[PDB]
Amino acid sequence: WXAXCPA
Amino acid sequence: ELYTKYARVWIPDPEEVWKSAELLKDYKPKVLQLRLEEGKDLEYCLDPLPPLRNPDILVGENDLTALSYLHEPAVLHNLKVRFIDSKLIYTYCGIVLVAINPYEQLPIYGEDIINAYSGQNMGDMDPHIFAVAEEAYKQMARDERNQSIIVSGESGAGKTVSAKYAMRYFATVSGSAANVEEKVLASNPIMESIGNAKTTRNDNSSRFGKYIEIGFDKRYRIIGANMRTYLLEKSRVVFQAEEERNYHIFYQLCASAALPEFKTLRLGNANYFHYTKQGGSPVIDGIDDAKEMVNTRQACTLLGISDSYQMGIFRILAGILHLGNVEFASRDSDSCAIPPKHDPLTIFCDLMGVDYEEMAHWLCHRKLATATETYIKPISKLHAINARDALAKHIYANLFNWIVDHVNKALHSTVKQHSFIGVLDIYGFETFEINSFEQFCINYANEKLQQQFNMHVFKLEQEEYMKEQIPWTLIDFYDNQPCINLIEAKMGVLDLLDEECKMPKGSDDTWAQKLYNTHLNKCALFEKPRLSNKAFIIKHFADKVEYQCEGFLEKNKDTVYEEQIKVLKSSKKFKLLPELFQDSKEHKKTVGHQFRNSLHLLMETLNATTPHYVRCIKPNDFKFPFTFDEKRAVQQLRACGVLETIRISAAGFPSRWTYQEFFSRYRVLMKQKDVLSDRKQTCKNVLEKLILDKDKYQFGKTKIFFRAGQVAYLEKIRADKLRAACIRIQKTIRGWLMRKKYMRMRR
Amino acid sequence: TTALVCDNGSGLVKAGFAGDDAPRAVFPSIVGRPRHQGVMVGMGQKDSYVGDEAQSKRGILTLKYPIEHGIITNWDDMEKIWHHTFYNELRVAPEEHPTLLTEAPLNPKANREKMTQIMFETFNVPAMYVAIQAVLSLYASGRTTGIVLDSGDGVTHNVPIYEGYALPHAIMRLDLAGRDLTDYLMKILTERGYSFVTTAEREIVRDIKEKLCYVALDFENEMATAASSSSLEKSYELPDGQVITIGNERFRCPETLFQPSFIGMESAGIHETTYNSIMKCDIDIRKDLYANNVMSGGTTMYPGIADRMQKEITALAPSTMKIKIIAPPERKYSVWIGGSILASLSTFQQMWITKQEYDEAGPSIVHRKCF
Amino acid sequence: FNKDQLEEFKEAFELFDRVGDGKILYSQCGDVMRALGQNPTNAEVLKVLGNPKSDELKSRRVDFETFLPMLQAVAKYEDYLEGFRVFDGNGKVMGAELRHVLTTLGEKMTEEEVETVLAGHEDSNGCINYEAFLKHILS
Ligand SMILES: Nc1ncnc2c1ncn2[C@@H]1O[C@H](COP(=O)(O)OP(=O)(O)O)[C@@H](O)[C@H]1O
Ligand SMILES: [Mg+2]
Repeated sequence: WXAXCPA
Repeated sequence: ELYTKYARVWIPDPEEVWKSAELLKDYKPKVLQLRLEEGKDLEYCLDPLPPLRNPDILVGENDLTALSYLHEPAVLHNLKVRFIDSKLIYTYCGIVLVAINPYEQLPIYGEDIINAYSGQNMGDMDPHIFAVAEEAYKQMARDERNQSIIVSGESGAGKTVSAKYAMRYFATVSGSAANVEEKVLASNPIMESIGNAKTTRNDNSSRFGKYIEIGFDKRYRIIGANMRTYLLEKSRVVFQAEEERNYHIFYQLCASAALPEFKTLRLGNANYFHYTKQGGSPVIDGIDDAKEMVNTRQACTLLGISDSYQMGIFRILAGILHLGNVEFASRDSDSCAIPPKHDPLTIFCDLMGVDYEEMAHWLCHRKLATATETYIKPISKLHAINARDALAKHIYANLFNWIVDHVNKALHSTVKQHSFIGVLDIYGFETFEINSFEQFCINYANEKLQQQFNMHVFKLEQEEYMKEQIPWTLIDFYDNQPCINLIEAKMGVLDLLDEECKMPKGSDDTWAQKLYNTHLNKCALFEKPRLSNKAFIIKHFADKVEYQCEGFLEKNKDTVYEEQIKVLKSSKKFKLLPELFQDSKEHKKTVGHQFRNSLHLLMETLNATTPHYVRCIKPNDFKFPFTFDEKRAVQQLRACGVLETIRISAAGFPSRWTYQEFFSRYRVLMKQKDVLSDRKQTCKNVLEKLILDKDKYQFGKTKIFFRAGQVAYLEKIRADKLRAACIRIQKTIRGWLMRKKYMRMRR
Repeated sequence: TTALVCDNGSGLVKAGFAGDDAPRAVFPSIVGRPRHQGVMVGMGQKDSYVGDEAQSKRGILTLKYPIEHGIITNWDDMEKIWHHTFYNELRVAPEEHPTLLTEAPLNPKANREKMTQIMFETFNVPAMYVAIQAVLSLYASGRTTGIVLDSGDGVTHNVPIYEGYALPHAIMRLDLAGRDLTDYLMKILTERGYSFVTTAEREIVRDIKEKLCYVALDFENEMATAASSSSLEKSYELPDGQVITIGNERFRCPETLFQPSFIGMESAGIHETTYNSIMKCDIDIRKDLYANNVMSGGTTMYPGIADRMQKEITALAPSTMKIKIIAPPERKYSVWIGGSILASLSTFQQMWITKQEYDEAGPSIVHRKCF
Repeated sequence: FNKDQLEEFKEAFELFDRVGDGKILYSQCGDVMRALGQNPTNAEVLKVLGNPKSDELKSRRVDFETFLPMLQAVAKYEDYLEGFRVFDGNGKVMGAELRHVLTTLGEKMTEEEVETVLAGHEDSNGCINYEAFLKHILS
């Protein structure tokens, strides 16, 4: 992703 | 306007579509007094005009382009008088020979007549089928591009007779002895038995196009013949409407179920099999099915199909019938089973020599496989049924192709074919009260062919205009490509049918909604009926035809699970069945796509060749000889496209006259002060007086071309002038004789 | 002309031509690099390996997945996967005929744009489309009304669909997948004293999970049973021929979908998200959604997961609703089968994003034309 | 018309009286007009008679005084030649064709009338000099 998770 | 006393006009009448009426008093700018066989005065009333009748000189001439007014009544009357009062059976509409079925045997095909027609120019003689064949034969010799003869009508119309005589002509004028005609004629009972059907409106309907190539050597002796077939109606095998039947051969078998040979086939009566029973019409009255089987087997034996192969054919056909009776229990929504020891499947497997334990599994499951692995998936009862029926249609189509390949194996001949002449037998345009996919195909084929016929006639009448130096701009083309684009093209009525064949929970209800959404107010040839959301209307070249969508998907779907073909290919009991499947996407293709490709193959065959056309007509429903029911013949003339061809022709210059014959006829109109030494400039001055505008006619080098109507206007003014001169003479004679008789009383 | 369909996973990529019934190319969407000094000279070895290469040589390599949780993490790796897909395995020139690409719902907006950009600029594909995976499974299973539980690597999601209308507000996405089952399975394996510490044996743990794991129809009775006796234990050969033997642990791993508390994930399990996704629908359609309840994607392949799902939603469904689970054996491929048939519909041919429209509009065309 | 003309015409009219009542039939009106030098068409005769119906045309009788306005109304070469030249241009006309057209077209006459007027005017080949026949019938 870009926040709440590794991606 | 110019309707006057002693004009003639046609009343539209219910009983016989047109009756002749004489105009009893002159027209002025809503009711006509008319003189009739039913009364010296009867009155006729006019919508917010009557079809004017041709002059007596024109009627009965051999070519319906000669007439000045071109109408349904005028064409019907010409064909009627020629057939009834003169027993003449052939007429020309331009290129098209029209043959009206005499339905009585006649001497007109004798060798004296073949000699009379051979070597002639076609334009000299009176029309006869030999005059077509000779024009083909000579064009084949005169230039490289070979020739084809396209015969279209109902099966009753006499296509067999006109092919028989076309081949007889070719053989005789070639001076070839050999065995080529007799085998082609002897082939017909099998080609019927496999390929010919009983439709609701017509018996012995032919449900495929049959093409015969008569092959010629470099010396134009006949070498032999080669048969091809196209457009086969595969769906009839497994579905029929009320009082149809499927192909005759299944009933010829069920009728023959008694014979010792066929005891092994465990047959029943034709109500016993799901494929035969559905029509509710097992017997055609007056047909000796038991002997028609023998008339089939005789043809097989004359061609050279061994009795072993014949018993193979009939055991495969019994196979198909027994396969049709296998019946599926639903196990679940998405599972099925064949019940234990199920009798039809037991008989099918014993006829075909395959393991029951494999057929029962594969008819109820599909194999899915990928390069890594393979899955077996169960299928719904509906899918199992559809796959069974697609297997049956695939077997039948392969058997048909096999029998036609053995027919060719007999007819093929060693010598190299320098060129060939085609004889194409194809069904005519079709329309019924209840109208369905089969007719949608037949009409798509007729549209495709009529586009070729329009190309052909347009090109020839660009040539004949150049031959007279007349400007091409005056001839304009009439195009049916906007309808063919509607039917064939992408987002067309077939393409949306095939697309719903696969779309999930597609149905006949939703398909029509897709049609309406795509075309309804976007393409002027597609229309919807007021009263229904389940049907649609296509304005063909010939007619508005209304088609109804129920069962229109289910007839279209063909898909075959390859593992069932593989099982049948692994059969070991008998030789023929592995032969049927000698050599995928062909298994994926729907019936509609297979048809559209078969028709592309046909059109690519004909487009390679120079066409000549014949149209054949059935004068009555009741087989009466030499009677001509105007109610039937009008429907047949519309269905052959002849009336629409004539309606197109009447737009240009139908009537064409050599300057010398024009001068000879109309010198009666011509003031000898004017008339020159030279005919042509004389006529060019006279006619300029007699017609309002130049644009209404044209002057060519050797011929005058008139629009429709105007030669009857010249006949009108000729008759009025001549009768006025007769008035002056006759009043002079009457007065002189009466005067003399007064002197005679004085004397 | 025929479209290409490539279903792009997060561990496995599946590609083929439209109208095929099964994909021609399948391989793990995995990129590998050598992690060692070379000894030999004149070997002519090559920099980095894709798919069945990187599976074959994995002991020499480090392996990375360029996609995690359905997000393309490094485009510069993924472009190698697509280049291998079109040129090497398929033997296709992608410049000739269009391509269809598949994506989890609700993933980042930029993902679509950048995948479009790469398709049009680098591969020069003539036309493109992207489709929500959960839609295609309904085409594949032959239905127009569905609720779909789609799980692979990276992502799980529910999407309700009724007679061809999606219900966007009811989409449930859940970041639990076969990769997270595998990472948990490594830690639970450590409890028996087997230790797997790097990607090249993570690829072994995946295969252990694939062959041996299964779902208890009720968990705690079988937990007690397997503690009580060895009857549920089963054994596996590693590549070196070590037998290893695994017991209650093999059902304990695939359970965690139903109790993500084990992973320390906050959400409820797939059963409760499926139920909440139904209940967010309005009551006119819930009765039909209960019948058309469809398994899809590989993480649903565990034996017993259909029965466990049917039981655990039945306990939440009002007892009159005869809820029914549809779990066809193809379902690992069902997304591709659906993209295959979708791309073959004539009605679809209007739908493609053509290069003319992209050059007119730029990448932002995707959000506008696509779902 | 003067008294002498009126007397000659009245005498002629009375000659056509076959009943003695000093009257003729409608069907004789034409005979009297033509015998007196008029050449009216049948249409003109019916028009001056007022297009009578069959019954009164065949049985109603009129005296000279009613005839006279009709004679007046009816009374009030190159075309004749061209009309004959229609059926030729060597100056002849088939006897068969003239017979057919006079007995089958227009106000059809009987074959006997045509034979009577044509008697002596056709040669052995069956050709009529129409200028001579015309002069003869106009004299
Ligand atoms: N037969 C199987 N049994 C158990 N797990 C499997 C099976 N096949 C694949 N998986 C797991 O599911 C994931 C792959 O599923 P897949 O549907 O291909 O995901 P995607 O298509 O999104 O890449 C991997 O984690 C793999 O280990
Ligand atoms: Mg997936």
